[PDB]
Amino acid sequence: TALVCDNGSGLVKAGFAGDDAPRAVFPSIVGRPRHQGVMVGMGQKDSYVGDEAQSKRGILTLKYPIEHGIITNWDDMEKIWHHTFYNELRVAPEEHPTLLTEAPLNPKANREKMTQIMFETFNVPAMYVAIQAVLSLYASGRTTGIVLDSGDGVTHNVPIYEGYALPHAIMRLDLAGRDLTDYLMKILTERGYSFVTTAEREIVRDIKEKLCYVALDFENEMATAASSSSLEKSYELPDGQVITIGNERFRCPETLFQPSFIGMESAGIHETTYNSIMKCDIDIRKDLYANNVMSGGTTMYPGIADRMQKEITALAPSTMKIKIIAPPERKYSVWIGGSILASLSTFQQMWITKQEYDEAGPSIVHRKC
Amino acid sequence: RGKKRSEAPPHIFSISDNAYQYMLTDRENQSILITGESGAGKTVNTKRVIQYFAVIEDQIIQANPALEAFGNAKTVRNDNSSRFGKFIRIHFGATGKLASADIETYLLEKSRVIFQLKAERDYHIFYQILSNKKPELLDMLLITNNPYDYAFISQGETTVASIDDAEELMATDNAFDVLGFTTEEKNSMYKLTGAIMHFGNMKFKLKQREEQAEPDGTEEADKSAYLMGLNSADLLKGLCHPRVKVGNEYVTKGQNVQQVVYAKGALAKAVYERMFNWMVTRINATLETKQPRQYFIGVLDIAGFEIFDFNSFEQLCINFTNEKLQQFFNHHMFVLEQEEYKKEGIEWEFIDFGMDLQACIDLIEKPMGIMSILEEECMFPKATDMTFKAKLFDNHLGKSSNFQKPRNIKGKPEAHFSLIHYAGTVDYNIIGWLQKNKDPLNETVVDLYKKSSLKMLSSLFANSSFQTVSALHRENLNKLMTNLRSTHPHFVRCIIPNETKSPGVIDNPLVMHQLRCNGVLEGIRICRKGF
Amino acid sequence: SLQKKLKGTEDELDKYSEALKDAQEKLELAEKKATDAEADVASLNRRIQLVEEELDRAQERLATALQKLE
Amino acid sequence: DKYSEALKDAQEKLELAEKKATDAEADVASLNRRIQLVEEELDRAQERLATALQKLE
Ligand SMILES: Nc1ncnc2c1ncn2[C@@H]1O[C@H](COP(=O)(O)OP(=O)(O)O)[C@@H](O)[C@H]1O
Ligand SMILES: [Mg+2]
Repeated sequence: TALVCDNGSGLVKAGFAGDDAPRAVFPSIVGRPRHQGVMVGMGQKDSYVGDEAQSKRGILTLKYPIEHGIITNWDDMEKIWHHTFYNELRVAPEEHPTLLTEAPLNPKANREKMTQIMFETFNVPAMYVAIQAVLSLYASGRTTGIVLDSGDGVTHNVPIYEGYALPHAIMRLDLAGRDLTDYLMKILTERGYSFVTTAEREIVRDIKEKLCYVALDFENEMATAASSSSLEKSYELPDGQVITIGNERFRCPETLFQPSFIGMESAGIHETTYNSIMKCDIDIRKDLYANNVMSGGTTMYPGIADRMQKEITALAPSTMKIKIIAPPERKYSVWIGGSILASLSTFQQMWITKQEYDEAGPSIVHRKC
Repeated sequence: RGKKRSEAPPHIFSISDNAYQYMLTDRENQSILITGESGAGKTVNTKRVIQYFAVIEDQIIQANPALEAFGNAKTVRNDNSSRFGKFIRIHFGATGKLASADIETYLLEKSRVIFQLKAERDYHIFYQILSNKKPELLDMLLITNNPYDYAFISQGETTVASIDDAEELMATDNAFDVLGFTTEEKNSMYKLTGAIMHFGNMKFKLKQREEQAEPDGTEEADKSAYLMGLNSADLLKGLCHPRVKVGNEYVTKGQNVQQVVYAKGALAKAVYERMFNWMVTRINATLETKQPRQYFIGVLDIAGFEIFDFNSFEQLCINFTNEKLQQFFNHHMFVLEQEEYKKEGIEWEFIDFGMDLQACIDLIEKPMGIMSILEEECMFPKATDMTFKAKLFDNHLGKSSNFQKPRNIKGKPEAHFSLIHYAGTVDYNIIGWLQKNKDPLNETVVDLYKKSSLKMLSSLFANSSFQTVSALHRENLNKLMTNLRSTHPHFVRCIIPNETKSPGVIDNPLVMHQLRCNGVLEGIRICRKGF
Repeated sequence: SLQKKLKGTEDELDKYSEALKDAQEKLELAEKKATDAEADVASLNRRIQLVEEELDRAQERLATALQKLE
Repeated sequence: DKYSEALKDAQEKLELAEKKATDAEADVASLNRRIQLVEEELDRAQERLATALQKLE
């Protein structure tokens, strides 16, 4: 029973090998107080982590140490590691092999130093970082297809056929989950509300969590909700106010399907995944279209499966069956697959024991994965 | 009353009484090792041996007629064998007058419920309930009285002219009553046993443009639901969308038809097994005691060594269980002879007689051996039968000196891989193994089970890497050997003369096979090669 | 008498507060079922329309193929 | 008096939301019955056009 702990920027999720459900999951916020201490004897904590920190955002500043699949400001991410191991999952690492997760190709130096930091101080027995998509594939029991996890920090595609991780068509994209929230900030300024600070900026992803459904034929649905007041929806902040969101409701997620709104000049996800399809052989396209699997988070938006099916079948020749696999086990499929992989006995020989690292130097992760 | 083992004519009442004497001296538990099953003609031996031991009470047997019905299973060869292990212990205090005897079953064959072999037949109880005799209980149980209607039963032959419970249903019902059962629990047992059949009618369809499974055949699901009381709609729903927790338990969802067909069978198997063990608890209840009983001499009955045609997973499991006890025997006799020869110390040949078996124990169990490969293979995506054997050949051929391949097994269907045990080279074909061991213990239905009749909640309230029969089995066998690790052994065997049942006269074809299988020849091998 | 009158009106306010809280939670559950049902009917309406348009296209493909086959 | 009006308003809004839920669930229950029938007719048409195109070739 080793361990499995996701790295992804949004929600550091911790659990045990084999178990079908992460034992503890919490947002990866790291907080610091932004005002002087006034009631002597508080015994203030000098930093806060996770849902404890999220509890009292009122006097807190929020640093996400994980942006775009790059681990920045390593001090706080180490703090998150420390809080995870001891408080959430509650075992010393000294007696548990550990496995982490990592987006396709983020930088070179990232793993090459992260293995060191988590392998020298925490003194873990053994570790092996596994690229996200291949793990996602295992999680669904399909050993052939294209993965689109789009974990909040980064979105990417891989072609995987008959269990081969065909590298060169890996098509990464930085259309992250958080940036939908950030754009929603700018679109919500227009209806007259304002969300300047950081705490409210955290709230808005919550308000995004429920009220963002992507709709087919964006033009017609847009003019539809413009003409009729049918879908005018309401919601309340933990303030007392109630906020009325109009067509922003379905103008949020469509930044995914076209980035012209956010500005980035890189085609929407459907065109990228079709691209990565068309950058393989003329025989692998027979099956690839059939096993398309969503994964990660940021795809729990209702409808996105169907809209995706429409766009692809329009793009691909209308002689293939594009039936896409979108189980509702999403947002965790990363972790399920990770646990299953840690459960494979043949997998035991793979990862790196302390001896190899000590006698070989840090590069062992890249050299042996 | 003395004559330890080589001072009296050969006789086992002697050795059992010597065990009594050991109890008097060492004050420590003893274990009776009965080889062979009722299929070996044994049943009439410990039924007398136990009374013998009690001499220096009749409630012990009364359990047998009923517990047989859920435990006797007719096989391909040597039919009508109780395939479940029932370790049986009789407690003595420091005094020596019998205070009580509690009974605990070990390593029940949990996979016999579904995917039985076509040639063989299921548990006797199923066909007991089948026969129209006592049709009022069938009226309670809503069964149509036709074996081939249902999926689980239709695998069986259900026509065994040698022995059917048609008469035996009266005796089993009578015992099952007079063992102190209220009528409510009495007919509830029938209710659960029937429902375990009754799932077999469940039928599912593949959802459009999607993956999960919708329920088909509402009426049989509803009859089941009434039979266990719980609502049909929520049951089918908990089938189509099980709940999996998170850091806060949102109602997570996901299934596939194949997974569902596997899982419902898993649930049936688990509920039946736990039902059986609870009946064991009730048998303890009607036999309860309150005297100071602490020192017991235990008789355990185990399935015999199995070698015959067309042997799947089940045979591998049973054989492994049977031979581990021989590992225990070899180590034990080695210990005693070790100290004895030590008193005459000159030089020992080769310590730890147990190595002879360890050489194959590692192959069956030790990580990434054989049993581990099935555990890994069910987990791995797209379980396909042939890939299993491909992996085995890749991993343990030549690398393992006990994993080889047979050739042209004359008339019996082609086995794939073979092992060289001491008792007999074994041949298996691994068809259906991936199906056999996959069994996901769905939670949501388990939690749904609490709001029904007293039995099912009572059974399933008391009590994860997707437990599969292999792991549960290994753990339980380790439990058993632990209980024997904390005891001392002695050995009682049984011999069958012939199928024609002619007493007094030998018939060589059979006895040679049983003697070789039983491992008495292996003990003679140990003595022969050694001091 | 004034204390007795106050205590009876306070108990009436607590009873109305309990009833209001119960009504507010059932209002919230009715609203949640309504928004989920509205979303699911709108999503399924898009899917059935897509399948119906593909059926019309499949009928046109069949009709031209049979004409050319003849 | 304010809580008396609020209780009557809350029960009114409950029935309006539950009526809206009932209408949407009743319509989607009929739509769930229809969608598989139209998909089966599509699968029949797809099988027919595929064999007609093959026979044409
Ligand atoms: N109700 C919701 N609907 C849609 N998306 C959501 C909802 N709740 C959270 N999310 C998104 O899921 C994201 C988490 O995805 P991510 O962190 O990339 O994967 P992981 O958590 O496995 O690392 C959050 O950033 C958030 O934007
Ligand atoms: Mg995350």
